[PDB]
Amino acid sequence: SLSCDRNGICKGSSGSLNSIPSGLTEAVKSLDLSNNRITYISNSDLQRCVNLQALVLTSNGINTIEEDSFSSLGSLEHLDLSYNYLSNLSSSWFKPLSSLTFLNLLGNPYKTLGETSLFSHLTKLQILRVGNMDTFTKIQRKDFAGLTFLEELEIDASDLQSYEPKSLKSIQNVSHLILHMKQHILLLEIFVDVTSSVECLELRDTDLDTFHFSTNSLIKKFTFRNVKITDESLFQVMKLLNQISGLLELEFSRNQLKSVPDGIFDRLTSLQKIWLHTNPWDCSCPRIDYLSRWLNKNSQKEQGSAKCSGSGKPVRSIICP
Ligand SMILES: *[C@@H]1O[C@H](CO)[C@@H](O)[C@H](O)[C@H]1NC(C)=O
Repeated sequence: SLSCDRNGICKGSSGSLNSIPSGLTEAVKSLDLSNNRITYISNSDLQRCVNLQALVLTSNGINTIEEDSFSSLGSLEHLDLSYNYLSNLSSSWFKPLSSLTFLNLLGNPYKTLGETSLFSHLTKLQILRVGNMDTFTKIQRKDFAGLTFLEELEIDASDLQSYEPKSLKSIQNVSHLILHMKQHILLLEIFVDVTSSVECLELRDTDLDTFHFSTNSLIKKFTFRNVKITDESLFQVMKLLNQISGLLELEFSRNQLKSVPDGIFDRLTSLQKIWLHTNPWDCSCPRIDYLSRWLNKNSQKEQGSAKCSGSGKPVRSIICP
């Protein structure tokens, strides 16, 4: 069914709706129909909701949205179409939504964002999430056109195969950029386009085997999550990090790290904080000597407490002769 409170906040509580409820009026201020069985949105469904501020359609089976389905939604600020079955995106959907501050299109099976810029006029957008884990393979220069200031941009480009240079270059500022990408071949391509516009960069799922590194970066924090790394690739990645003059925070937690090359952190003189926890550190002595000693010398940098595999003792508590 669909229950609305006195304030116009409506929710599709039970998962049984086969389509958007009929008869919605100008009184509806929020519509959350997540986890239902909607598969199609027609032009008339939301035609009277001129005061709708949030539309959440997460996890439905939507595969078709008629061209002008959102025409009357000029008051819309939050739109979530995440995890549906949209194989292609239409710029006409976003044309009437200039007030948007949050847009989530994550989890839909589209290969690219389309042949037409989708966000050219979303001048108030703060959070944008696009991509998917298995089908998204290309990023084009026309994507993101129009976007100048963003608080958070999340791109799941797990299967990214192509990246048109300067695609991300047009955005003047992005506070937090999260990039999911399995391969590293396009990493430096993307890096040069965002080094001067991103404050916090987060790289997820990347296989860094065989990665090699050979300006005025403004990145202040770099986070790695679920990346595949080794002493050799960590050294190459550090060559890149060593070049970021103002790098203040480095998050290396959750990357299945077992060790680090001796002296790996010696050139990060401007670093203020480092995260090394949630990693199965091999605290056998010869191997862990550098890291244990480094944590004690730079006693104020570690955030959280890195622990040893097996014993679970703090890495900094290990002393090798
Ligand atoms: C998406 O649009 C492209 C270009 O028209 C088309 O080739 C593709 O089949 C569409 N995806 C599907 C199957 O919905």
